[PDB]
Amino acid sequence: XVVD
Amino acid sequence: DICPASEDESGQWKNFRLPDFVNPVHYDLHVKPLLEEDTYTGTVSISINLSAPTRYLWLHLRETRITRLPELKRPSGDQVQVRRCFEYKKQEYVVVEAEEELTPSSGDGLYLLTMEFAGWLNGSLVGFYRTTYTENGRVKSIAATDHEPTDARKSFPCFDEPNKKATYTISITHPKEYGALSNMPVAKEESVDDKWTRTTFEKSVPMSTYLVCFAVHQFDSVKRISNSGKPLTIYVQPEQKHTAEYAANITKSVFDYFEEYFAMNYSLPKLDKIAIPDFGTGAMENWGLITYRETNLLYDPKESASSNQQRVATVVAHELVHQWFGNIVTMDWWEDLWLNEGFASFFEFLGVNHAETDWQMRDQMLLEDVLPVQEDDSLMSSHPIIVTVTTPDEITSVFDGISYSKGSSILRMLEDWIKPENFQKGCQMYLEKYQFKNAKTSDFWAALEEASRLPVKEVMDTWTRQMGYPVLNVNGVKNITQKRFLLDPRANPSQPPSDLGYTWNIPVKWTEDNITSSVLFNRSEKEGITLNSGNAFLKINPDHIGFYRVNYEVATWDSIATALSLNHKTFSSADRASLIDDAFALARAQLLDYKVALNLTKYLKREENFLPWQRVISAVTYIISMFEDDKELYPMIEEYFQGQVKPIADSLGWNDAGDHVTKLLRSSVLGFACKMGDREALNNASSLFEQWLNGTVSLPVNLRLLVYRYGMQNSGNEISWNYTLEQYQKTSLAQEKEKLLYGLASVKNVTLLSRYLDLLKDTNLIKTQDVFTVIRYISYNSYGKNMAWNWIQLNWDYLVNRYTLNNRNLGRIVTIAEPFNTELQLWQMESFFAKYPQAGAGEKPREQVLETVKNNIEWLKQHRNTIREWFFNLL
Ligand SMILES: *[C@@H]1O[C@H](CO)[C@@H](O[C@@H]2O[C@H](CO)[C@@H](O[C@@H]3O[C@H](CO)[C@@H](O)[C@H](O)[C@H]3NC(C)=O)[C@H](O)[C@H]2NC(C)=O)[C@H](O)[C@H]1NC(C)=O
Ligand SMILES: *[C@@H]1O[C@H](CO)[C@@H](O[C@@H]2O[C@H](CO)[C@@H](O[C@@H]3O[C@H](CO)[C@@H](O)[C@H](O)[C@H]3NC(C)=O)[C@H](O)[C@H]2NC(C)=O)[C@H](O)[C@H]1NC(C)=O
Ligand SMILES: *[C@@H]1O[C@H](CO)[C@@H](O[C@@H]2O[C@H](CO)[C@@H](O)[C@H](O)[C@H]2NC(C)=O)[C@H](O)[C@H]1NC(C)=O
Ligand SMILES: *[C@@H]1O[C@H](CO)[C@@H](O[C@@H]2O[C@H](CO)[C@@H](O)[C@H](O)[C@H]2NC(C)=O)[C@H](O)[C@H]1NC(C)=O
Ligand SMILES: *[C@@H]1O[C@H](CO)[C@@H](O[C@@H]2O[C@H](CO)[C@@H](O)[C@H](O)[C@H]2NC(C)=O)[C@H](O)[C@H]1NC(C)=O
Ligand SMILES: *[C@@H]1O[C@H](CO)[C@@H](O)[C@H](O)[C@H]1NC(C)=O
Ligand SMILES: *[C@@H]1O[C@H](CO)[C@@H](O)[C@H](O)[C@H]1NC(C)=O
Ligand SMILES: *[C@@H]1O[C@H](CO)[C@@H](O)[C@H](O)[C@H]1NC(C)=O
Ligand SMILES: *[C@@H]1O[C@H](CO)[C@@H](O)[C@H](O)[C@H]1NC(C)=O
Ligand SMILES: [Zn+2]
Repeated sequence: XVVD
Repeated sequence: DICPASEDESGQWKNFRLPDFVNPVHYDLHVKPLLEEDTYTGTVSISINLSAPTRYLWLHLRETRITRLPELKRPSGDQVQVRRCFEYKKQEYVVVEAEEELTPSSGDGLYLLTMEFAGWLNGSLVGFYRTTYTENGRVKSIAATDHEPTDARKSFPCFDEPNKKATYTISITHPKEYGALSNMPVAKEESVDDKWTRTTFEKSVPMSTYLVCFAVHQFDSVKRISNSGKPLTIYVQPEQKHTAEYAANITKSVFDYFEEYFAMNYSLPKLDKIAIPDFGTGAMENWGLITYRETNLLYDPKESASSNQQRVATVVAHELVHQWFGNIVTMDWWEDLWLNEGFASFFEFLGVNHAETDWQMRDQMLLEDVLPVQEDDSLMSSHPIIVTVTTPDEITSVFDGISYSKGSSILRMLEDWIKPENFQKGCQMYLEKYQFKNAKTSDFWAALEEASRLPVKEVMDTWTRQMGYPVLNVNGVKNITQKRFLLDPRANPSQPPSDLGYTWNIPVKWTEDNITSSVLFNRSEKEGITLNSGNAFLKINPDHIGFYRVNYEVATWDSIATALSLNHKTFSSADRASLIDDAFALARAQLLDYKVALNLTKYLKREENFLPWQRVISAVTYIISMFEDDKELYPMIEEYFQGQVKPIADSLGWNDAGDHVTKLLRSSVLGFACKMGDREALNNASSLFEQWLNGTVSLPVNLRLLVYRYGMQNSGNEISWNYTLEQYQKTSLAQEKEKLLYGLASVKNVTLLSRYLDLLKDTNLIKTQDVFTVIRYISYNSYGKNMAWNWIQLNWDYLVNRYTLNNRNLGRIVTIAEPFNTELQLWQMESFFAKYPQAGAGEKPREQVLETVKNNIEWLKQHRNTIREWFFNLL
């Protein structure tokens, strides 16, 4: 995962 | 219907975890999408290593249905007879029962299990799905997958645990106008009809299910070749082809840098990156086929900001780290998720620092991870780095600040303590040992212990198997003691129970007159230690390299304030930021009088560096928001901080001049000036905005966001709101789109914000990926703080139905309530939570926001007069  | 649901609990399938004795080796996977129908079908053949007599075989499946009664093969080759199949909802299992039961796979032979399945491509951003975009006025389609953590099971039936590694050969049957991508290169393409192509990909290395990825697209591409000779290509809409250039650059530079740094070959023959037009997370590290949200991948030097540039560089770097950390070596269980995300959050900075030399990335770790997570991990509702997770909702929740930022931060401490050289060599050995297998946290400590012979397990365990961190109390310049640091003074410092009792082994570093010393502070030194030159000052925790706060004696703190006033450059930029950050957190915690803290800000008219300003702004943002409605305190705080930024705001001016860090500083410094009500900065924003509305002028890239926000806030009306909405639709660049949404959220008009909230239900206007972003923006608006909060309440059933309780972003949306600071607001929150007590992935965020709001109420009671006095006496 970036989770934004 | 074909495997009906059954409530039959009497079997091993009632267990949340898959059994030990069933093991996949190879997946034969075929899917055929009906793109225009939003459906797909597929069959899967799995080779299974059975270890124990069992009359049932079971594996994960959600939403997607089995369409044909599945068929099982003995390792000999015979057809095993099947009595029944049935779905077990409660633990997301499809279960098949043999007439009989059979025995382990003793030789090299394996069972083969084959099942046909049908699912949907619509109404979701997980599993296998379709979305659209517009090219030359035509609506086009693209289908892709997204699995982490527990959504592989939606795409196809599988053994959906990260440690159930198996090998993949994927094939897809698709319309011939489309290409097909997966983890591996294409092996063979064969015509099915004159209309359909079957694309088959070559065998994969053993991997986790969450990493399996495929796509069907009509994208163009930008290409680069590694030092290894392997093609690195970024897939991108033809319209947006120019905006893939930067990411292409960074992928090459960072790929080449990492392969050398980890001393390990990238495991696959190619690597692809692609941004899905509607994508539920930021980015996903699928081996060889990394997926992105456009804001994290696509960058226009003529339109995008340096903030955007750095975000693109960092996410690409992050996702590349996973090719080694996460993909090659994966955690055994999600409890050890930090082994993936913490490591990615750490090395991302090393990656980008190679690619971009003057970005001062190593320092920026403080702004991005260390200091922000020190806020998080000072709450009672934090959790230890190694986290017990027992449901899919709990699993998906821990993709959070603790896994990423604290993970990053304790690795940063470790490297410094253990020395970079040995840290590097240790990582390599870990990577050699567990390659294509799984690791636990214990496995990583032991690896580094071989590289240092330092007591890594003993020391690092304390930072890892308990939540929280310590404050170091200074007595007499030189004596330190440790105590757990909690933001709430009333909280019980011993809860929740921890074997280690909230004492740590702290690697402590300090600076005696430009010279640097080191000591490990043992847990068992209950009465503290003494730091080994007749000294008058001791700089403890240089660059805030350790994951703790230092509380000096008040007199020391007083002398630091004076030292900053006289010559602030006495301290490094990081050291300044750190002392400031600590002081203000200590004050927040009622461990330091606020007068002492505020005294540290007096010097600021001469402050010129990025790091201190960022941490000052963070600290002031909190205090100012607590006093928003205080007609007495607010103007005085505004007036002061307006005066403190004014010189640097003026000095830098409204123009994109200077290096990276300078341009970031100007952004945040001009923004703060605007926030603090500086008439001249607001007039700059309004003037530029008015020019942008004339439709020609392209705004300076690092000022745009500020101009849209403060411009709309100060002179926005229906005409300019409508215009901005049209412009948002018209631009292809996601990075610009996002700025424009923030702009539209800034208007000081209830009717227009109400229209905007209504747009959230319209998927032709707001993409599904963007809904929570927009809600959060609106929540920042003086009117919308309450509008967004009310809207998510009224529309809670609708959001749950659209996203499901397993959606991370939905669980987190309650944090828009963070600025709440009254008993009334707290009661509203609690009443809403009690009405909708199924929180799913929102369970922790709810706990956290309640603790925050409770702290706010306390904070006001304790500090209003003190903070009043400091400002009244000063102004
Ligand atoms: C965008 O922001 C700028 C601030 O960064 C504004 O520029 C400032 O405008 C002020 C008014 O004209 C000037 O005030 C003068 O300051 C000087 C000090 O060097 C003194 O002589 C005077 O006290 C004062 N003028 C008078 C007549 O009393 C600022 O000097 C000036 N410049 C700077 C660099 O700060 C811009 O005006 C603003 N732009 C818009 C379009 O609003
Ligand atoms: C650390 O913070 C301390 C507490 O604020 C500072 O001490 C204070 O300095 C103030 C000046 O900034 C004094 O304010 C004055 O208060 C009296 C009434 O008590 C008024 O008559 C004056 O008008 C007012 N001054 C102004 C300019 O309006 C405080 O009296 C004083 N408080 C105490 C208890 O001494 C320290 O200076 C500060 N340490 C630093 C900067 O190193
Ligand atoms: C994708 O679209 C299909 C087709 O409309 C959805 O299935 C329908 O669901 C509604 C209730 O939600 C029923 O009234 C229909 O009878 C269903 N149609 C069929 C053919 O089964 C499906 O739910 C959508 N997928 C998602 C994830 O929302
Ligand atoms: C908020 O925006 C609305 C929408 O433009 C404004 O209402 C308009 O007011 C003008 C005259 O003031 C009318 O001619 C329009 O027909 C109105 N539109 C609607 C939809 O009612 C409103 O004035 C703005 N309010 C504030 C406080 O700024
Ligand atoms: C701003 O845009 C809104 C929405 O497009 C316009 O208001 C709508 O206009 C349509 C067609 O004229 C009506 O059917 C709707 O009832 C209107 N309101 C809403 C809430 O949709 C509005 O005319 C535009 N205003 C300006 C000044 O351009
Ligand atoms: C990519 O790098 C080349 C040189 O390697 C450079 O000329 C070009 O401007 C870069 N492209 C970007 C930053 O988009
Ligand atoms: C390891 O890297 C070198 C780089 O040139 C390459 O020649 C070699 O084939 C790689 N090893 C494997 C197993 O692919
Ligand atoms: C600090 O601790 C040591 C050891 O207990 C002691 O010698 C010293 O007096 C203490 N206090 C101060 C103020 O230095
Ligand atoms: C911590 O204390 C234990 C007590 O048994 C000791 O063996 C160990 O060496 C200590 N570690 C240090 C001081 O680094
Ligand atoms: Zn990641």
